[PDB]
Amino acid sequence: IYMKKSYLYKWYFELGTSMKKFTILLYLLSCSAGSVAQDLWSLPVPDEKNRITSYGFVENDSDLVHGLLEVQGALVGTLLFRSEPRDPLYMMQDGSCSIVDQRFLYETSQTDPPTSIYKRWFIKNTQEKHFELLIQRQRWLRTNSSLSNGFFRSNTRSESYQYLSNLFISNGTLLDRMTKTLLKKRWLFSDEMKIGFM
Amino acid sequence: SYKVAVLGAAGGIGQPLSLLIKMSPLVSTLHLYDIANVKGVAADLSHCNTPSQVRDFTGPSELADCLKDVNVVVIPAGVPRKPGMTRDDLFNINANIVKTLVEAVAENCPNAFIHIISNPVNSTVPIAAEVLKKKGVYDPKKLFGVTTLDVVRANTFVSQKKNLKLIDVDVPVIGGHAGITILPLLSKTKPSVNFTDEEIQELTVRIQNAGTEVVDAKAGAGSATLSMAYAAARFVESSLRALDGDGDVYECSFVESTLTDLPFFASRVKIGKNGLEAVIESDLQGLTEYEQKALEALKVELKASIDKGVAFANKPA
Amino acid sequence: SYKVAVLGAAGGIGQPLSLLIKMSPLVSTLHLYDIANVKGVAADLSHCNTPSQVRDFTGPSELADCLKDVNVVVIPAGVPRKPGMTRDDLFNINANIVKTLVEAVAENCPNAFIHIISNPVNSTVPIAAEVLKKKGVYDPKKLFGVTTLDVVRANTFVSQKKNLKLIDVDVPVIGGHAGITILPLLSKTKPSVNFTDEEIQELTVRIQNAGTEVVDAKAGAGSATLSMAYAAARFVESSLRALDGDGDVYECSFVESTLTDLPFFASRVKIGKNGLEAVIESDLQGLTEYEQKALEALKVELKASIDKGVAFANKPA
Amino acid sequence: HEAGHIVLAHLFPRFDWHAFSQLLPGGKETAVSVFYPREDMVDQGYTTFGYMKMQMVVAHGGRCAERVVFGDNVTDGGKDDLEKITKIAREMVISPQSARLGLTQLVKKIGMGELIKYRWDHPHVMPAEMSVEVSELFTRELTRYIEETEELAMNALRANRHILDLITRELLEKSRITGLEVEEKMKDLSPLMFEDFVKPFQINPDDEELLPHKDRVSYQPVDLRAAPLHRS
Amino acid sequence: GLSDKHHGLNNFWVADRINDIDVEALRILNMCYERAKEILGRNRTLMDEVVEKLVQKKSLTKQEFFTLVELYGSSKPMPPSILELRKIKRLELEEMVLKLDMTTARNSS
Amino acid sequence: ISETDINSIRSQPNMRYSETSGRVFARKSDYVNSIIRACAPRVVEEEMFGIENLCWISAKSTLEASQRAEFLILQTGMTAFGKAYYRNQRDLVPNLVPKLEALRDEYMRFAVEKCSSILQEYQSALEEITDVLLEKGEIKADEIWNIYNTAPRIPQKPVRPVDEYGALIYAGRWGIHGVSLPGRVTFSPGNIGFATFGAPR
Amino acid sequence: GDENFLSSSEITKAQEIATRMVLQYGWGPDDSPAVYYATNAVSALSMGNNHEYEMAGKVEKIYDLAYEKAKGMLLKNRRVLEKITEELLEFEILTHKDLERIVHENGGIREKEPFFLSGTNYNEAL
Repeated sequence: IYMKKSYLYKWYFELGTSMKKFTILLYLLSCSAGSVAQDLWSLPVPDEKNRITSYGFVENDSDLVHGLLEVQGALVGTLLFRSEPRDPLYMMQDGSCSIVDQRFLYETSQTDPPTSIYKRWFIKNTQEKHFELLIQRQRWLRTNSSLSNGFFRSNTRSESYQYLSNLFISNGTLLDRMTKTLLKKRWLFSDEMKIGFM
Repeated sequence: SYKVAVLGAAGGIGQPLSLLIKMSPLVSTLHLYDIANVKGVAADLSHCNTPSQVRDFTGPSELADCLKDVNVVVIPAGVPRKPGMTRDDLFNINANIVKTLVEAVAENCPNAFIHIISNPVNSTVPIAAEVLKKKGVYDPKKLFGVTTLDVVRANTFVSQKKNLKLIDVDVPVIGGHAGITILPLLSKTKPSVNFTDEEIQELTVRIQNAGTEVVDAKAGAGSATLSMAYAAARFVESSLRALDGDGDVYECSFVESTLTDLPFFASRVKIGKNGLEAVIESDLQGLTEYEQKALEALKVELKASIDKGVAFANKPA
Repeated sequence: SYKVAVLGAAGGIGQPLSLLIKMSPLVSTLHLYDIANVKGVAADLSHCNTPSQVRDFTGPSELADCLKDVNVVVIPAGVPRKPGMTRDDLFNINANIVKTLVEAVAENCPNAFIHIISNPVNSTVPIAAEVLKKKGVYDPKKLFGVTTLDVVRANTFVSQKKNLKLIDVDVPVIGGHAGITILPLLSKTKPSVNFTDEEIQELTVRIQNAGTEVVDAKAGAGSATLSMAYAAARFVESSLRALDGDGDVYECSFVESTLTDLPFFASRVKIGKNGLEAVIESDLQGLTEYEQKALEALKVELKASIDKGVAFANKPA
Repeated sequence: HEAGHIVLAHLFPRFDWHAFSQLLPGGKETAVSVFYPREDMVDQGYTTFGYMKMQMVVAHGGRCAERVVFGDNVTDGGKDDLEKITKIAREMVISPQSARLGLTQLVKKIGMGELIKYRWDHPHVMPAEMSVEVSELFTRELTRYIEETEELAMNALRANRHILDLITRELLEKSRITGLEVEEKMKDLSPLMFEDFVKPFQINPDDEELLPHKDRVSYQPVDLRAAPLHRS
Repeated sequence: GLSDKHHGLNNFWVADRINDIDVEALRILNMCYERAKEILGRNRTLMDEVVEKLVQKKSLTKQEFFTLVELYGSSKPMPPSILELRKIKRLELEEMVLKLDMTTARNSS
Repeated sequence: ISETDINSIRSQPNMRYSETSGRVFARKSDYVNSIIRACAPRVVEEEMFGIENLCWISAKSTLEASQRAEFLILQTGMTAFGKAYYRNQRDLVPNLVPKLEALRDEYMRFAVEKCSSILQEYQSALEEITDVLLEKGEIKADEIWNIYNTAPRIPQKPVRPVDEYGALIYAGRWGIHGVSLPGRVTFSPGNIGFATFGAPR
Repeated sequence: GDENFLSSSEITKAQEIATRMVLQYGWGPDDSPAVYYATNAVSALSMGNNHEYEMAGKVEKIYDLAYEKAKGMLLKNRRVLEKITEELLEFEILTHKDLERIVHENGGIREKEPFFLSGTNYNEAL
């Protein structure tokens, strides 16, 4: 019940070299279960008045779930009923990215008037920030219009939450007695887990 | 996840309108109500594999239980056209039915969206307004008149004539929902297309008389029963989206507006969470002389219709 | 960009079915046709702002021009239930109507998807097959029996009882489309849920007698006219998706298949561009003792129905 | 403006301590209040939705009283409030505990104070790629929350106007007021008390009892997409 | 900001107007291009003369070049400067305002 | 306005104002008036001298009007764009960009039309002040107001008032479709059928 | 229920290989001499904005064509593959002679020259 005081994402991926595709689902299920227990055991019907926004471990859990979902979707190229939509520019972008990676690893109106008509009336660098501004705006509009892979992760997390809720509801007495124990004695270990699983 | 109550869902317009309301992805509860033949409609609609539940209530005795937690109230009740029957007795029957229904919704659920479909809605919306005024529960922002059918007919005719792709074609319609008072704004039609004179003339008269063309094409078999249900379902879906919090819910309805001297007028409005939120004031400025004299001609007719409605709605018992 | 012809689009089922077919993103032209009252339906559907064209033909004289370039033939024609009248006379009138309709199709368009709706369809699809055989144009891969109502009712009842999400639930149904012959495969229902014996019994009898429940709930006002239109629209859109080349058009239809000794049987089929492409063989084995004895019970009744149909279709003129 | 801020600060059971409030500080044509958050909120290390709603209601207070008194001709004196509210409102939606937009890929980390931490303004935070419809839900939620706090502020500031112009008259007469004076003036006025927003949900330490659920999680999956158009 | 598409407005937000920003430059080049074709096609004889003189002498000063221009030039109607435009606008405004003055006076008197 | 000279060449006009401190408040009408006053030289040069006679400086005057109108729409919050405070850099999600563009274009239509309507009514005063500035080169406030109150005025047609909803009516998520909703019944995804009018199923 | 991340390092290699015939060497689906990339290049050409979808479709086409060729000539040696797997599991050492014996006894079918991913544009040398 005392407050703690961070980079577990890289350790699991650097330790998993030739692991299965099913353990990713288990990792995602384990990284999205605390919110299920919180939503279940917090009393209904405030106007969301008692949530714990922007604290320590929920951000890391969200980042871990997002990274796991991205890793699962980017490597899909039975277990899954359907697959990710696979935006039809990812393929050639991956090819060009691999080619560039292998190449890398293989190594204000012109205030002086023109006396000759051949010279221009404007300097080449006069209107250059506006060109970059327009290019950046157009690129932002182009990139923020083609994420056809945002409605897939949400429903996957929804089914994960539904399974976690259905599993937690039947075994609610376990977490109920265990919460009573944690409120009773301040510190708590895994031997007490295995003892109190009854 | 909202509740819709159709009052008169066993007539001509009611059954296709109820079927279309059932297939909406936002309805979760549907309360059918009519004086008779509502058990069969509920039996028909209870087998579709749509999560919108269906319950029915029969008779005015159970009408009190029909309006619990209802967010949108749909009133398509009113007998269709009968042989030998004139305008005044039809207006009396439809106005009495809508008067009882508005009294019921005022007694039970006064914070629900009210959609009036019974014809003529030009003289029926003032009746509902006066009855709601008599109970002290009148909200001018939560009472609409369905005139969407004129907009749909205008879009269809304009896309058929100008050979435009029908998805983008929308034509503003002002005035009311009865004959000459419907004025399509063909000069403000998107996508931008240039019209001639006789084309505008024939399109306007076709838009104004499409209703009578429908009723004489059926050879006295009633009125429009699939297009009216289409327009009512479109307006119900738009109102349900308005309750969902979308900030771009714009429709064409016959509501109480002060853009002219007329208390009630059909125009483009913007609906929000609490009902009416805005009225498009730019519809009446920018008209040519054709639309100007059309508005001047339809103003007196709409004023007479609204006066007749208010005159009936305050008759002694 | 396909073409659909509804044969009998002015009756009970016909008008909502046409209303639903019009509003689909696959239909672009549509012939309404009935012996009477088809002008008004086309006039009503001609005002909706959907790009699917509507043309209509009245009487047998224009029935020759109704079936040009048609890809899907929809046949919902057939008189609903009336007071004082038995199974035999309804069989004769509906059979005569479907004989005339399928004969008109065989004379005009041998290459169009044929959907038979008229009741009893168990003894009506063999009639269509025989009258297609008599002209030498019978294609057994392009003649279906609309039996999606049992599947929809099974999904509704299962999702209501077991409290599952309605879109995800789909229950296999085999046999036919008349009372006892409908056998829901509750042991092959996805998503996986464990059932008891009493629940399976009550679900089976409810599925088998739901049509009877509706026709007594209507108090003799007819039969199901909105759920029938829903199932017919679903099957029409599935057949139109099959014409698109979509590789997962799986439905539940009553077609001439050789799973059992019966010539015609309703089961899960996979439809292609040329019509029937495969029949799902995973439905008829793996059943428990309940489905086994139910199947051997309904086999003789289905055989009697098919024999009645094929005998009545072969009577001399 | 200052009187409305003070009133909506002192209409709450558990708002921050009002140190003082001064009009025209050092000749500048502005005004300032000083609010010190309670020590429990500092010791908590996080913020609750009730506490942030606390903040935008109080921040609305000044412009809301200005609009209530002077009418619908709203000036730009509360622009900073109109900024601050919005910022905190964004923390209402960006947060992973939102019911509508919890299980969606919001602002993502490139890779590497104050009680209210603005995660949106982090140097390693750059907004993730969105669709048109998903962004509309974001705008709709922020508008919903802003309008909810706005409606609460209007309703509260018409609930008690006598205290408003009493603190106002104090602000003209003294040109500076303190929290003790403010508390002693509405002590015998009986205002319409707001409900407590930050009361903690707590478990009994040793009462042996199966505390219930509803029976579900409150998250709704993000699936908003219109049907494909006709003529296909 | 020197264009007349909406009114200057060198920056926009949506991609359609950003794309249309570079359309006006190419149409402006095209209209200057046709204007150059028309100007050089009007002056073929002086063109040939000045080309011959430039080849024979390899140099040319103002006097002889302008003499050749006066010998073989075409009509060059000069557009009015800002002074003439201001004068015609001023006289039009004065005549219109005195017309308004009489239409007020003799209708009132 | 207090003093006015034409003795210097500057990007901004050489006008002098009598500064009075006390700008606690500024209404929406003040913002609209500032937007109108921002784009004066381009309108006056386009009116008297035509489009093809604009300077590089006086044509760089409606850009400041653009900045001021974007400030009014985004960072002030009494328009119909919303009641939030957006800092132009990055808290502009791609849904609000068409709304901002449409509101901005509507505001420039109103402002340019009002500039063209105001100057043509006070044309006699305009040319009188221009002539006095040409002769003397230094003019005062008193003669400015005297010419304003004494010069004749040509009546002009009234301008169309600005409305935000009339321009936001065609700027939504779906686009032009959504105002003319066709409605469609789709059975393809899953085992369900939905009839939608712009609504997401 | 048991998948692998083993072939991924190969599949991206395929994602590397296909684009090389489309951008660099011009061995595209239509034998077009359009070249948009060079050995010492840092980026590509203008490449258009909607023109990228066409070449992306080309690259997915050649990738899927190679995939379907591999599937067609690998599903016809299923039993041979099972034999090789069980001999590898039971002996832990296999040689080229052993693989030759396995593909001879169990009926391995080899491919024949000329080898092309698509025969719709193949020609013969002179």
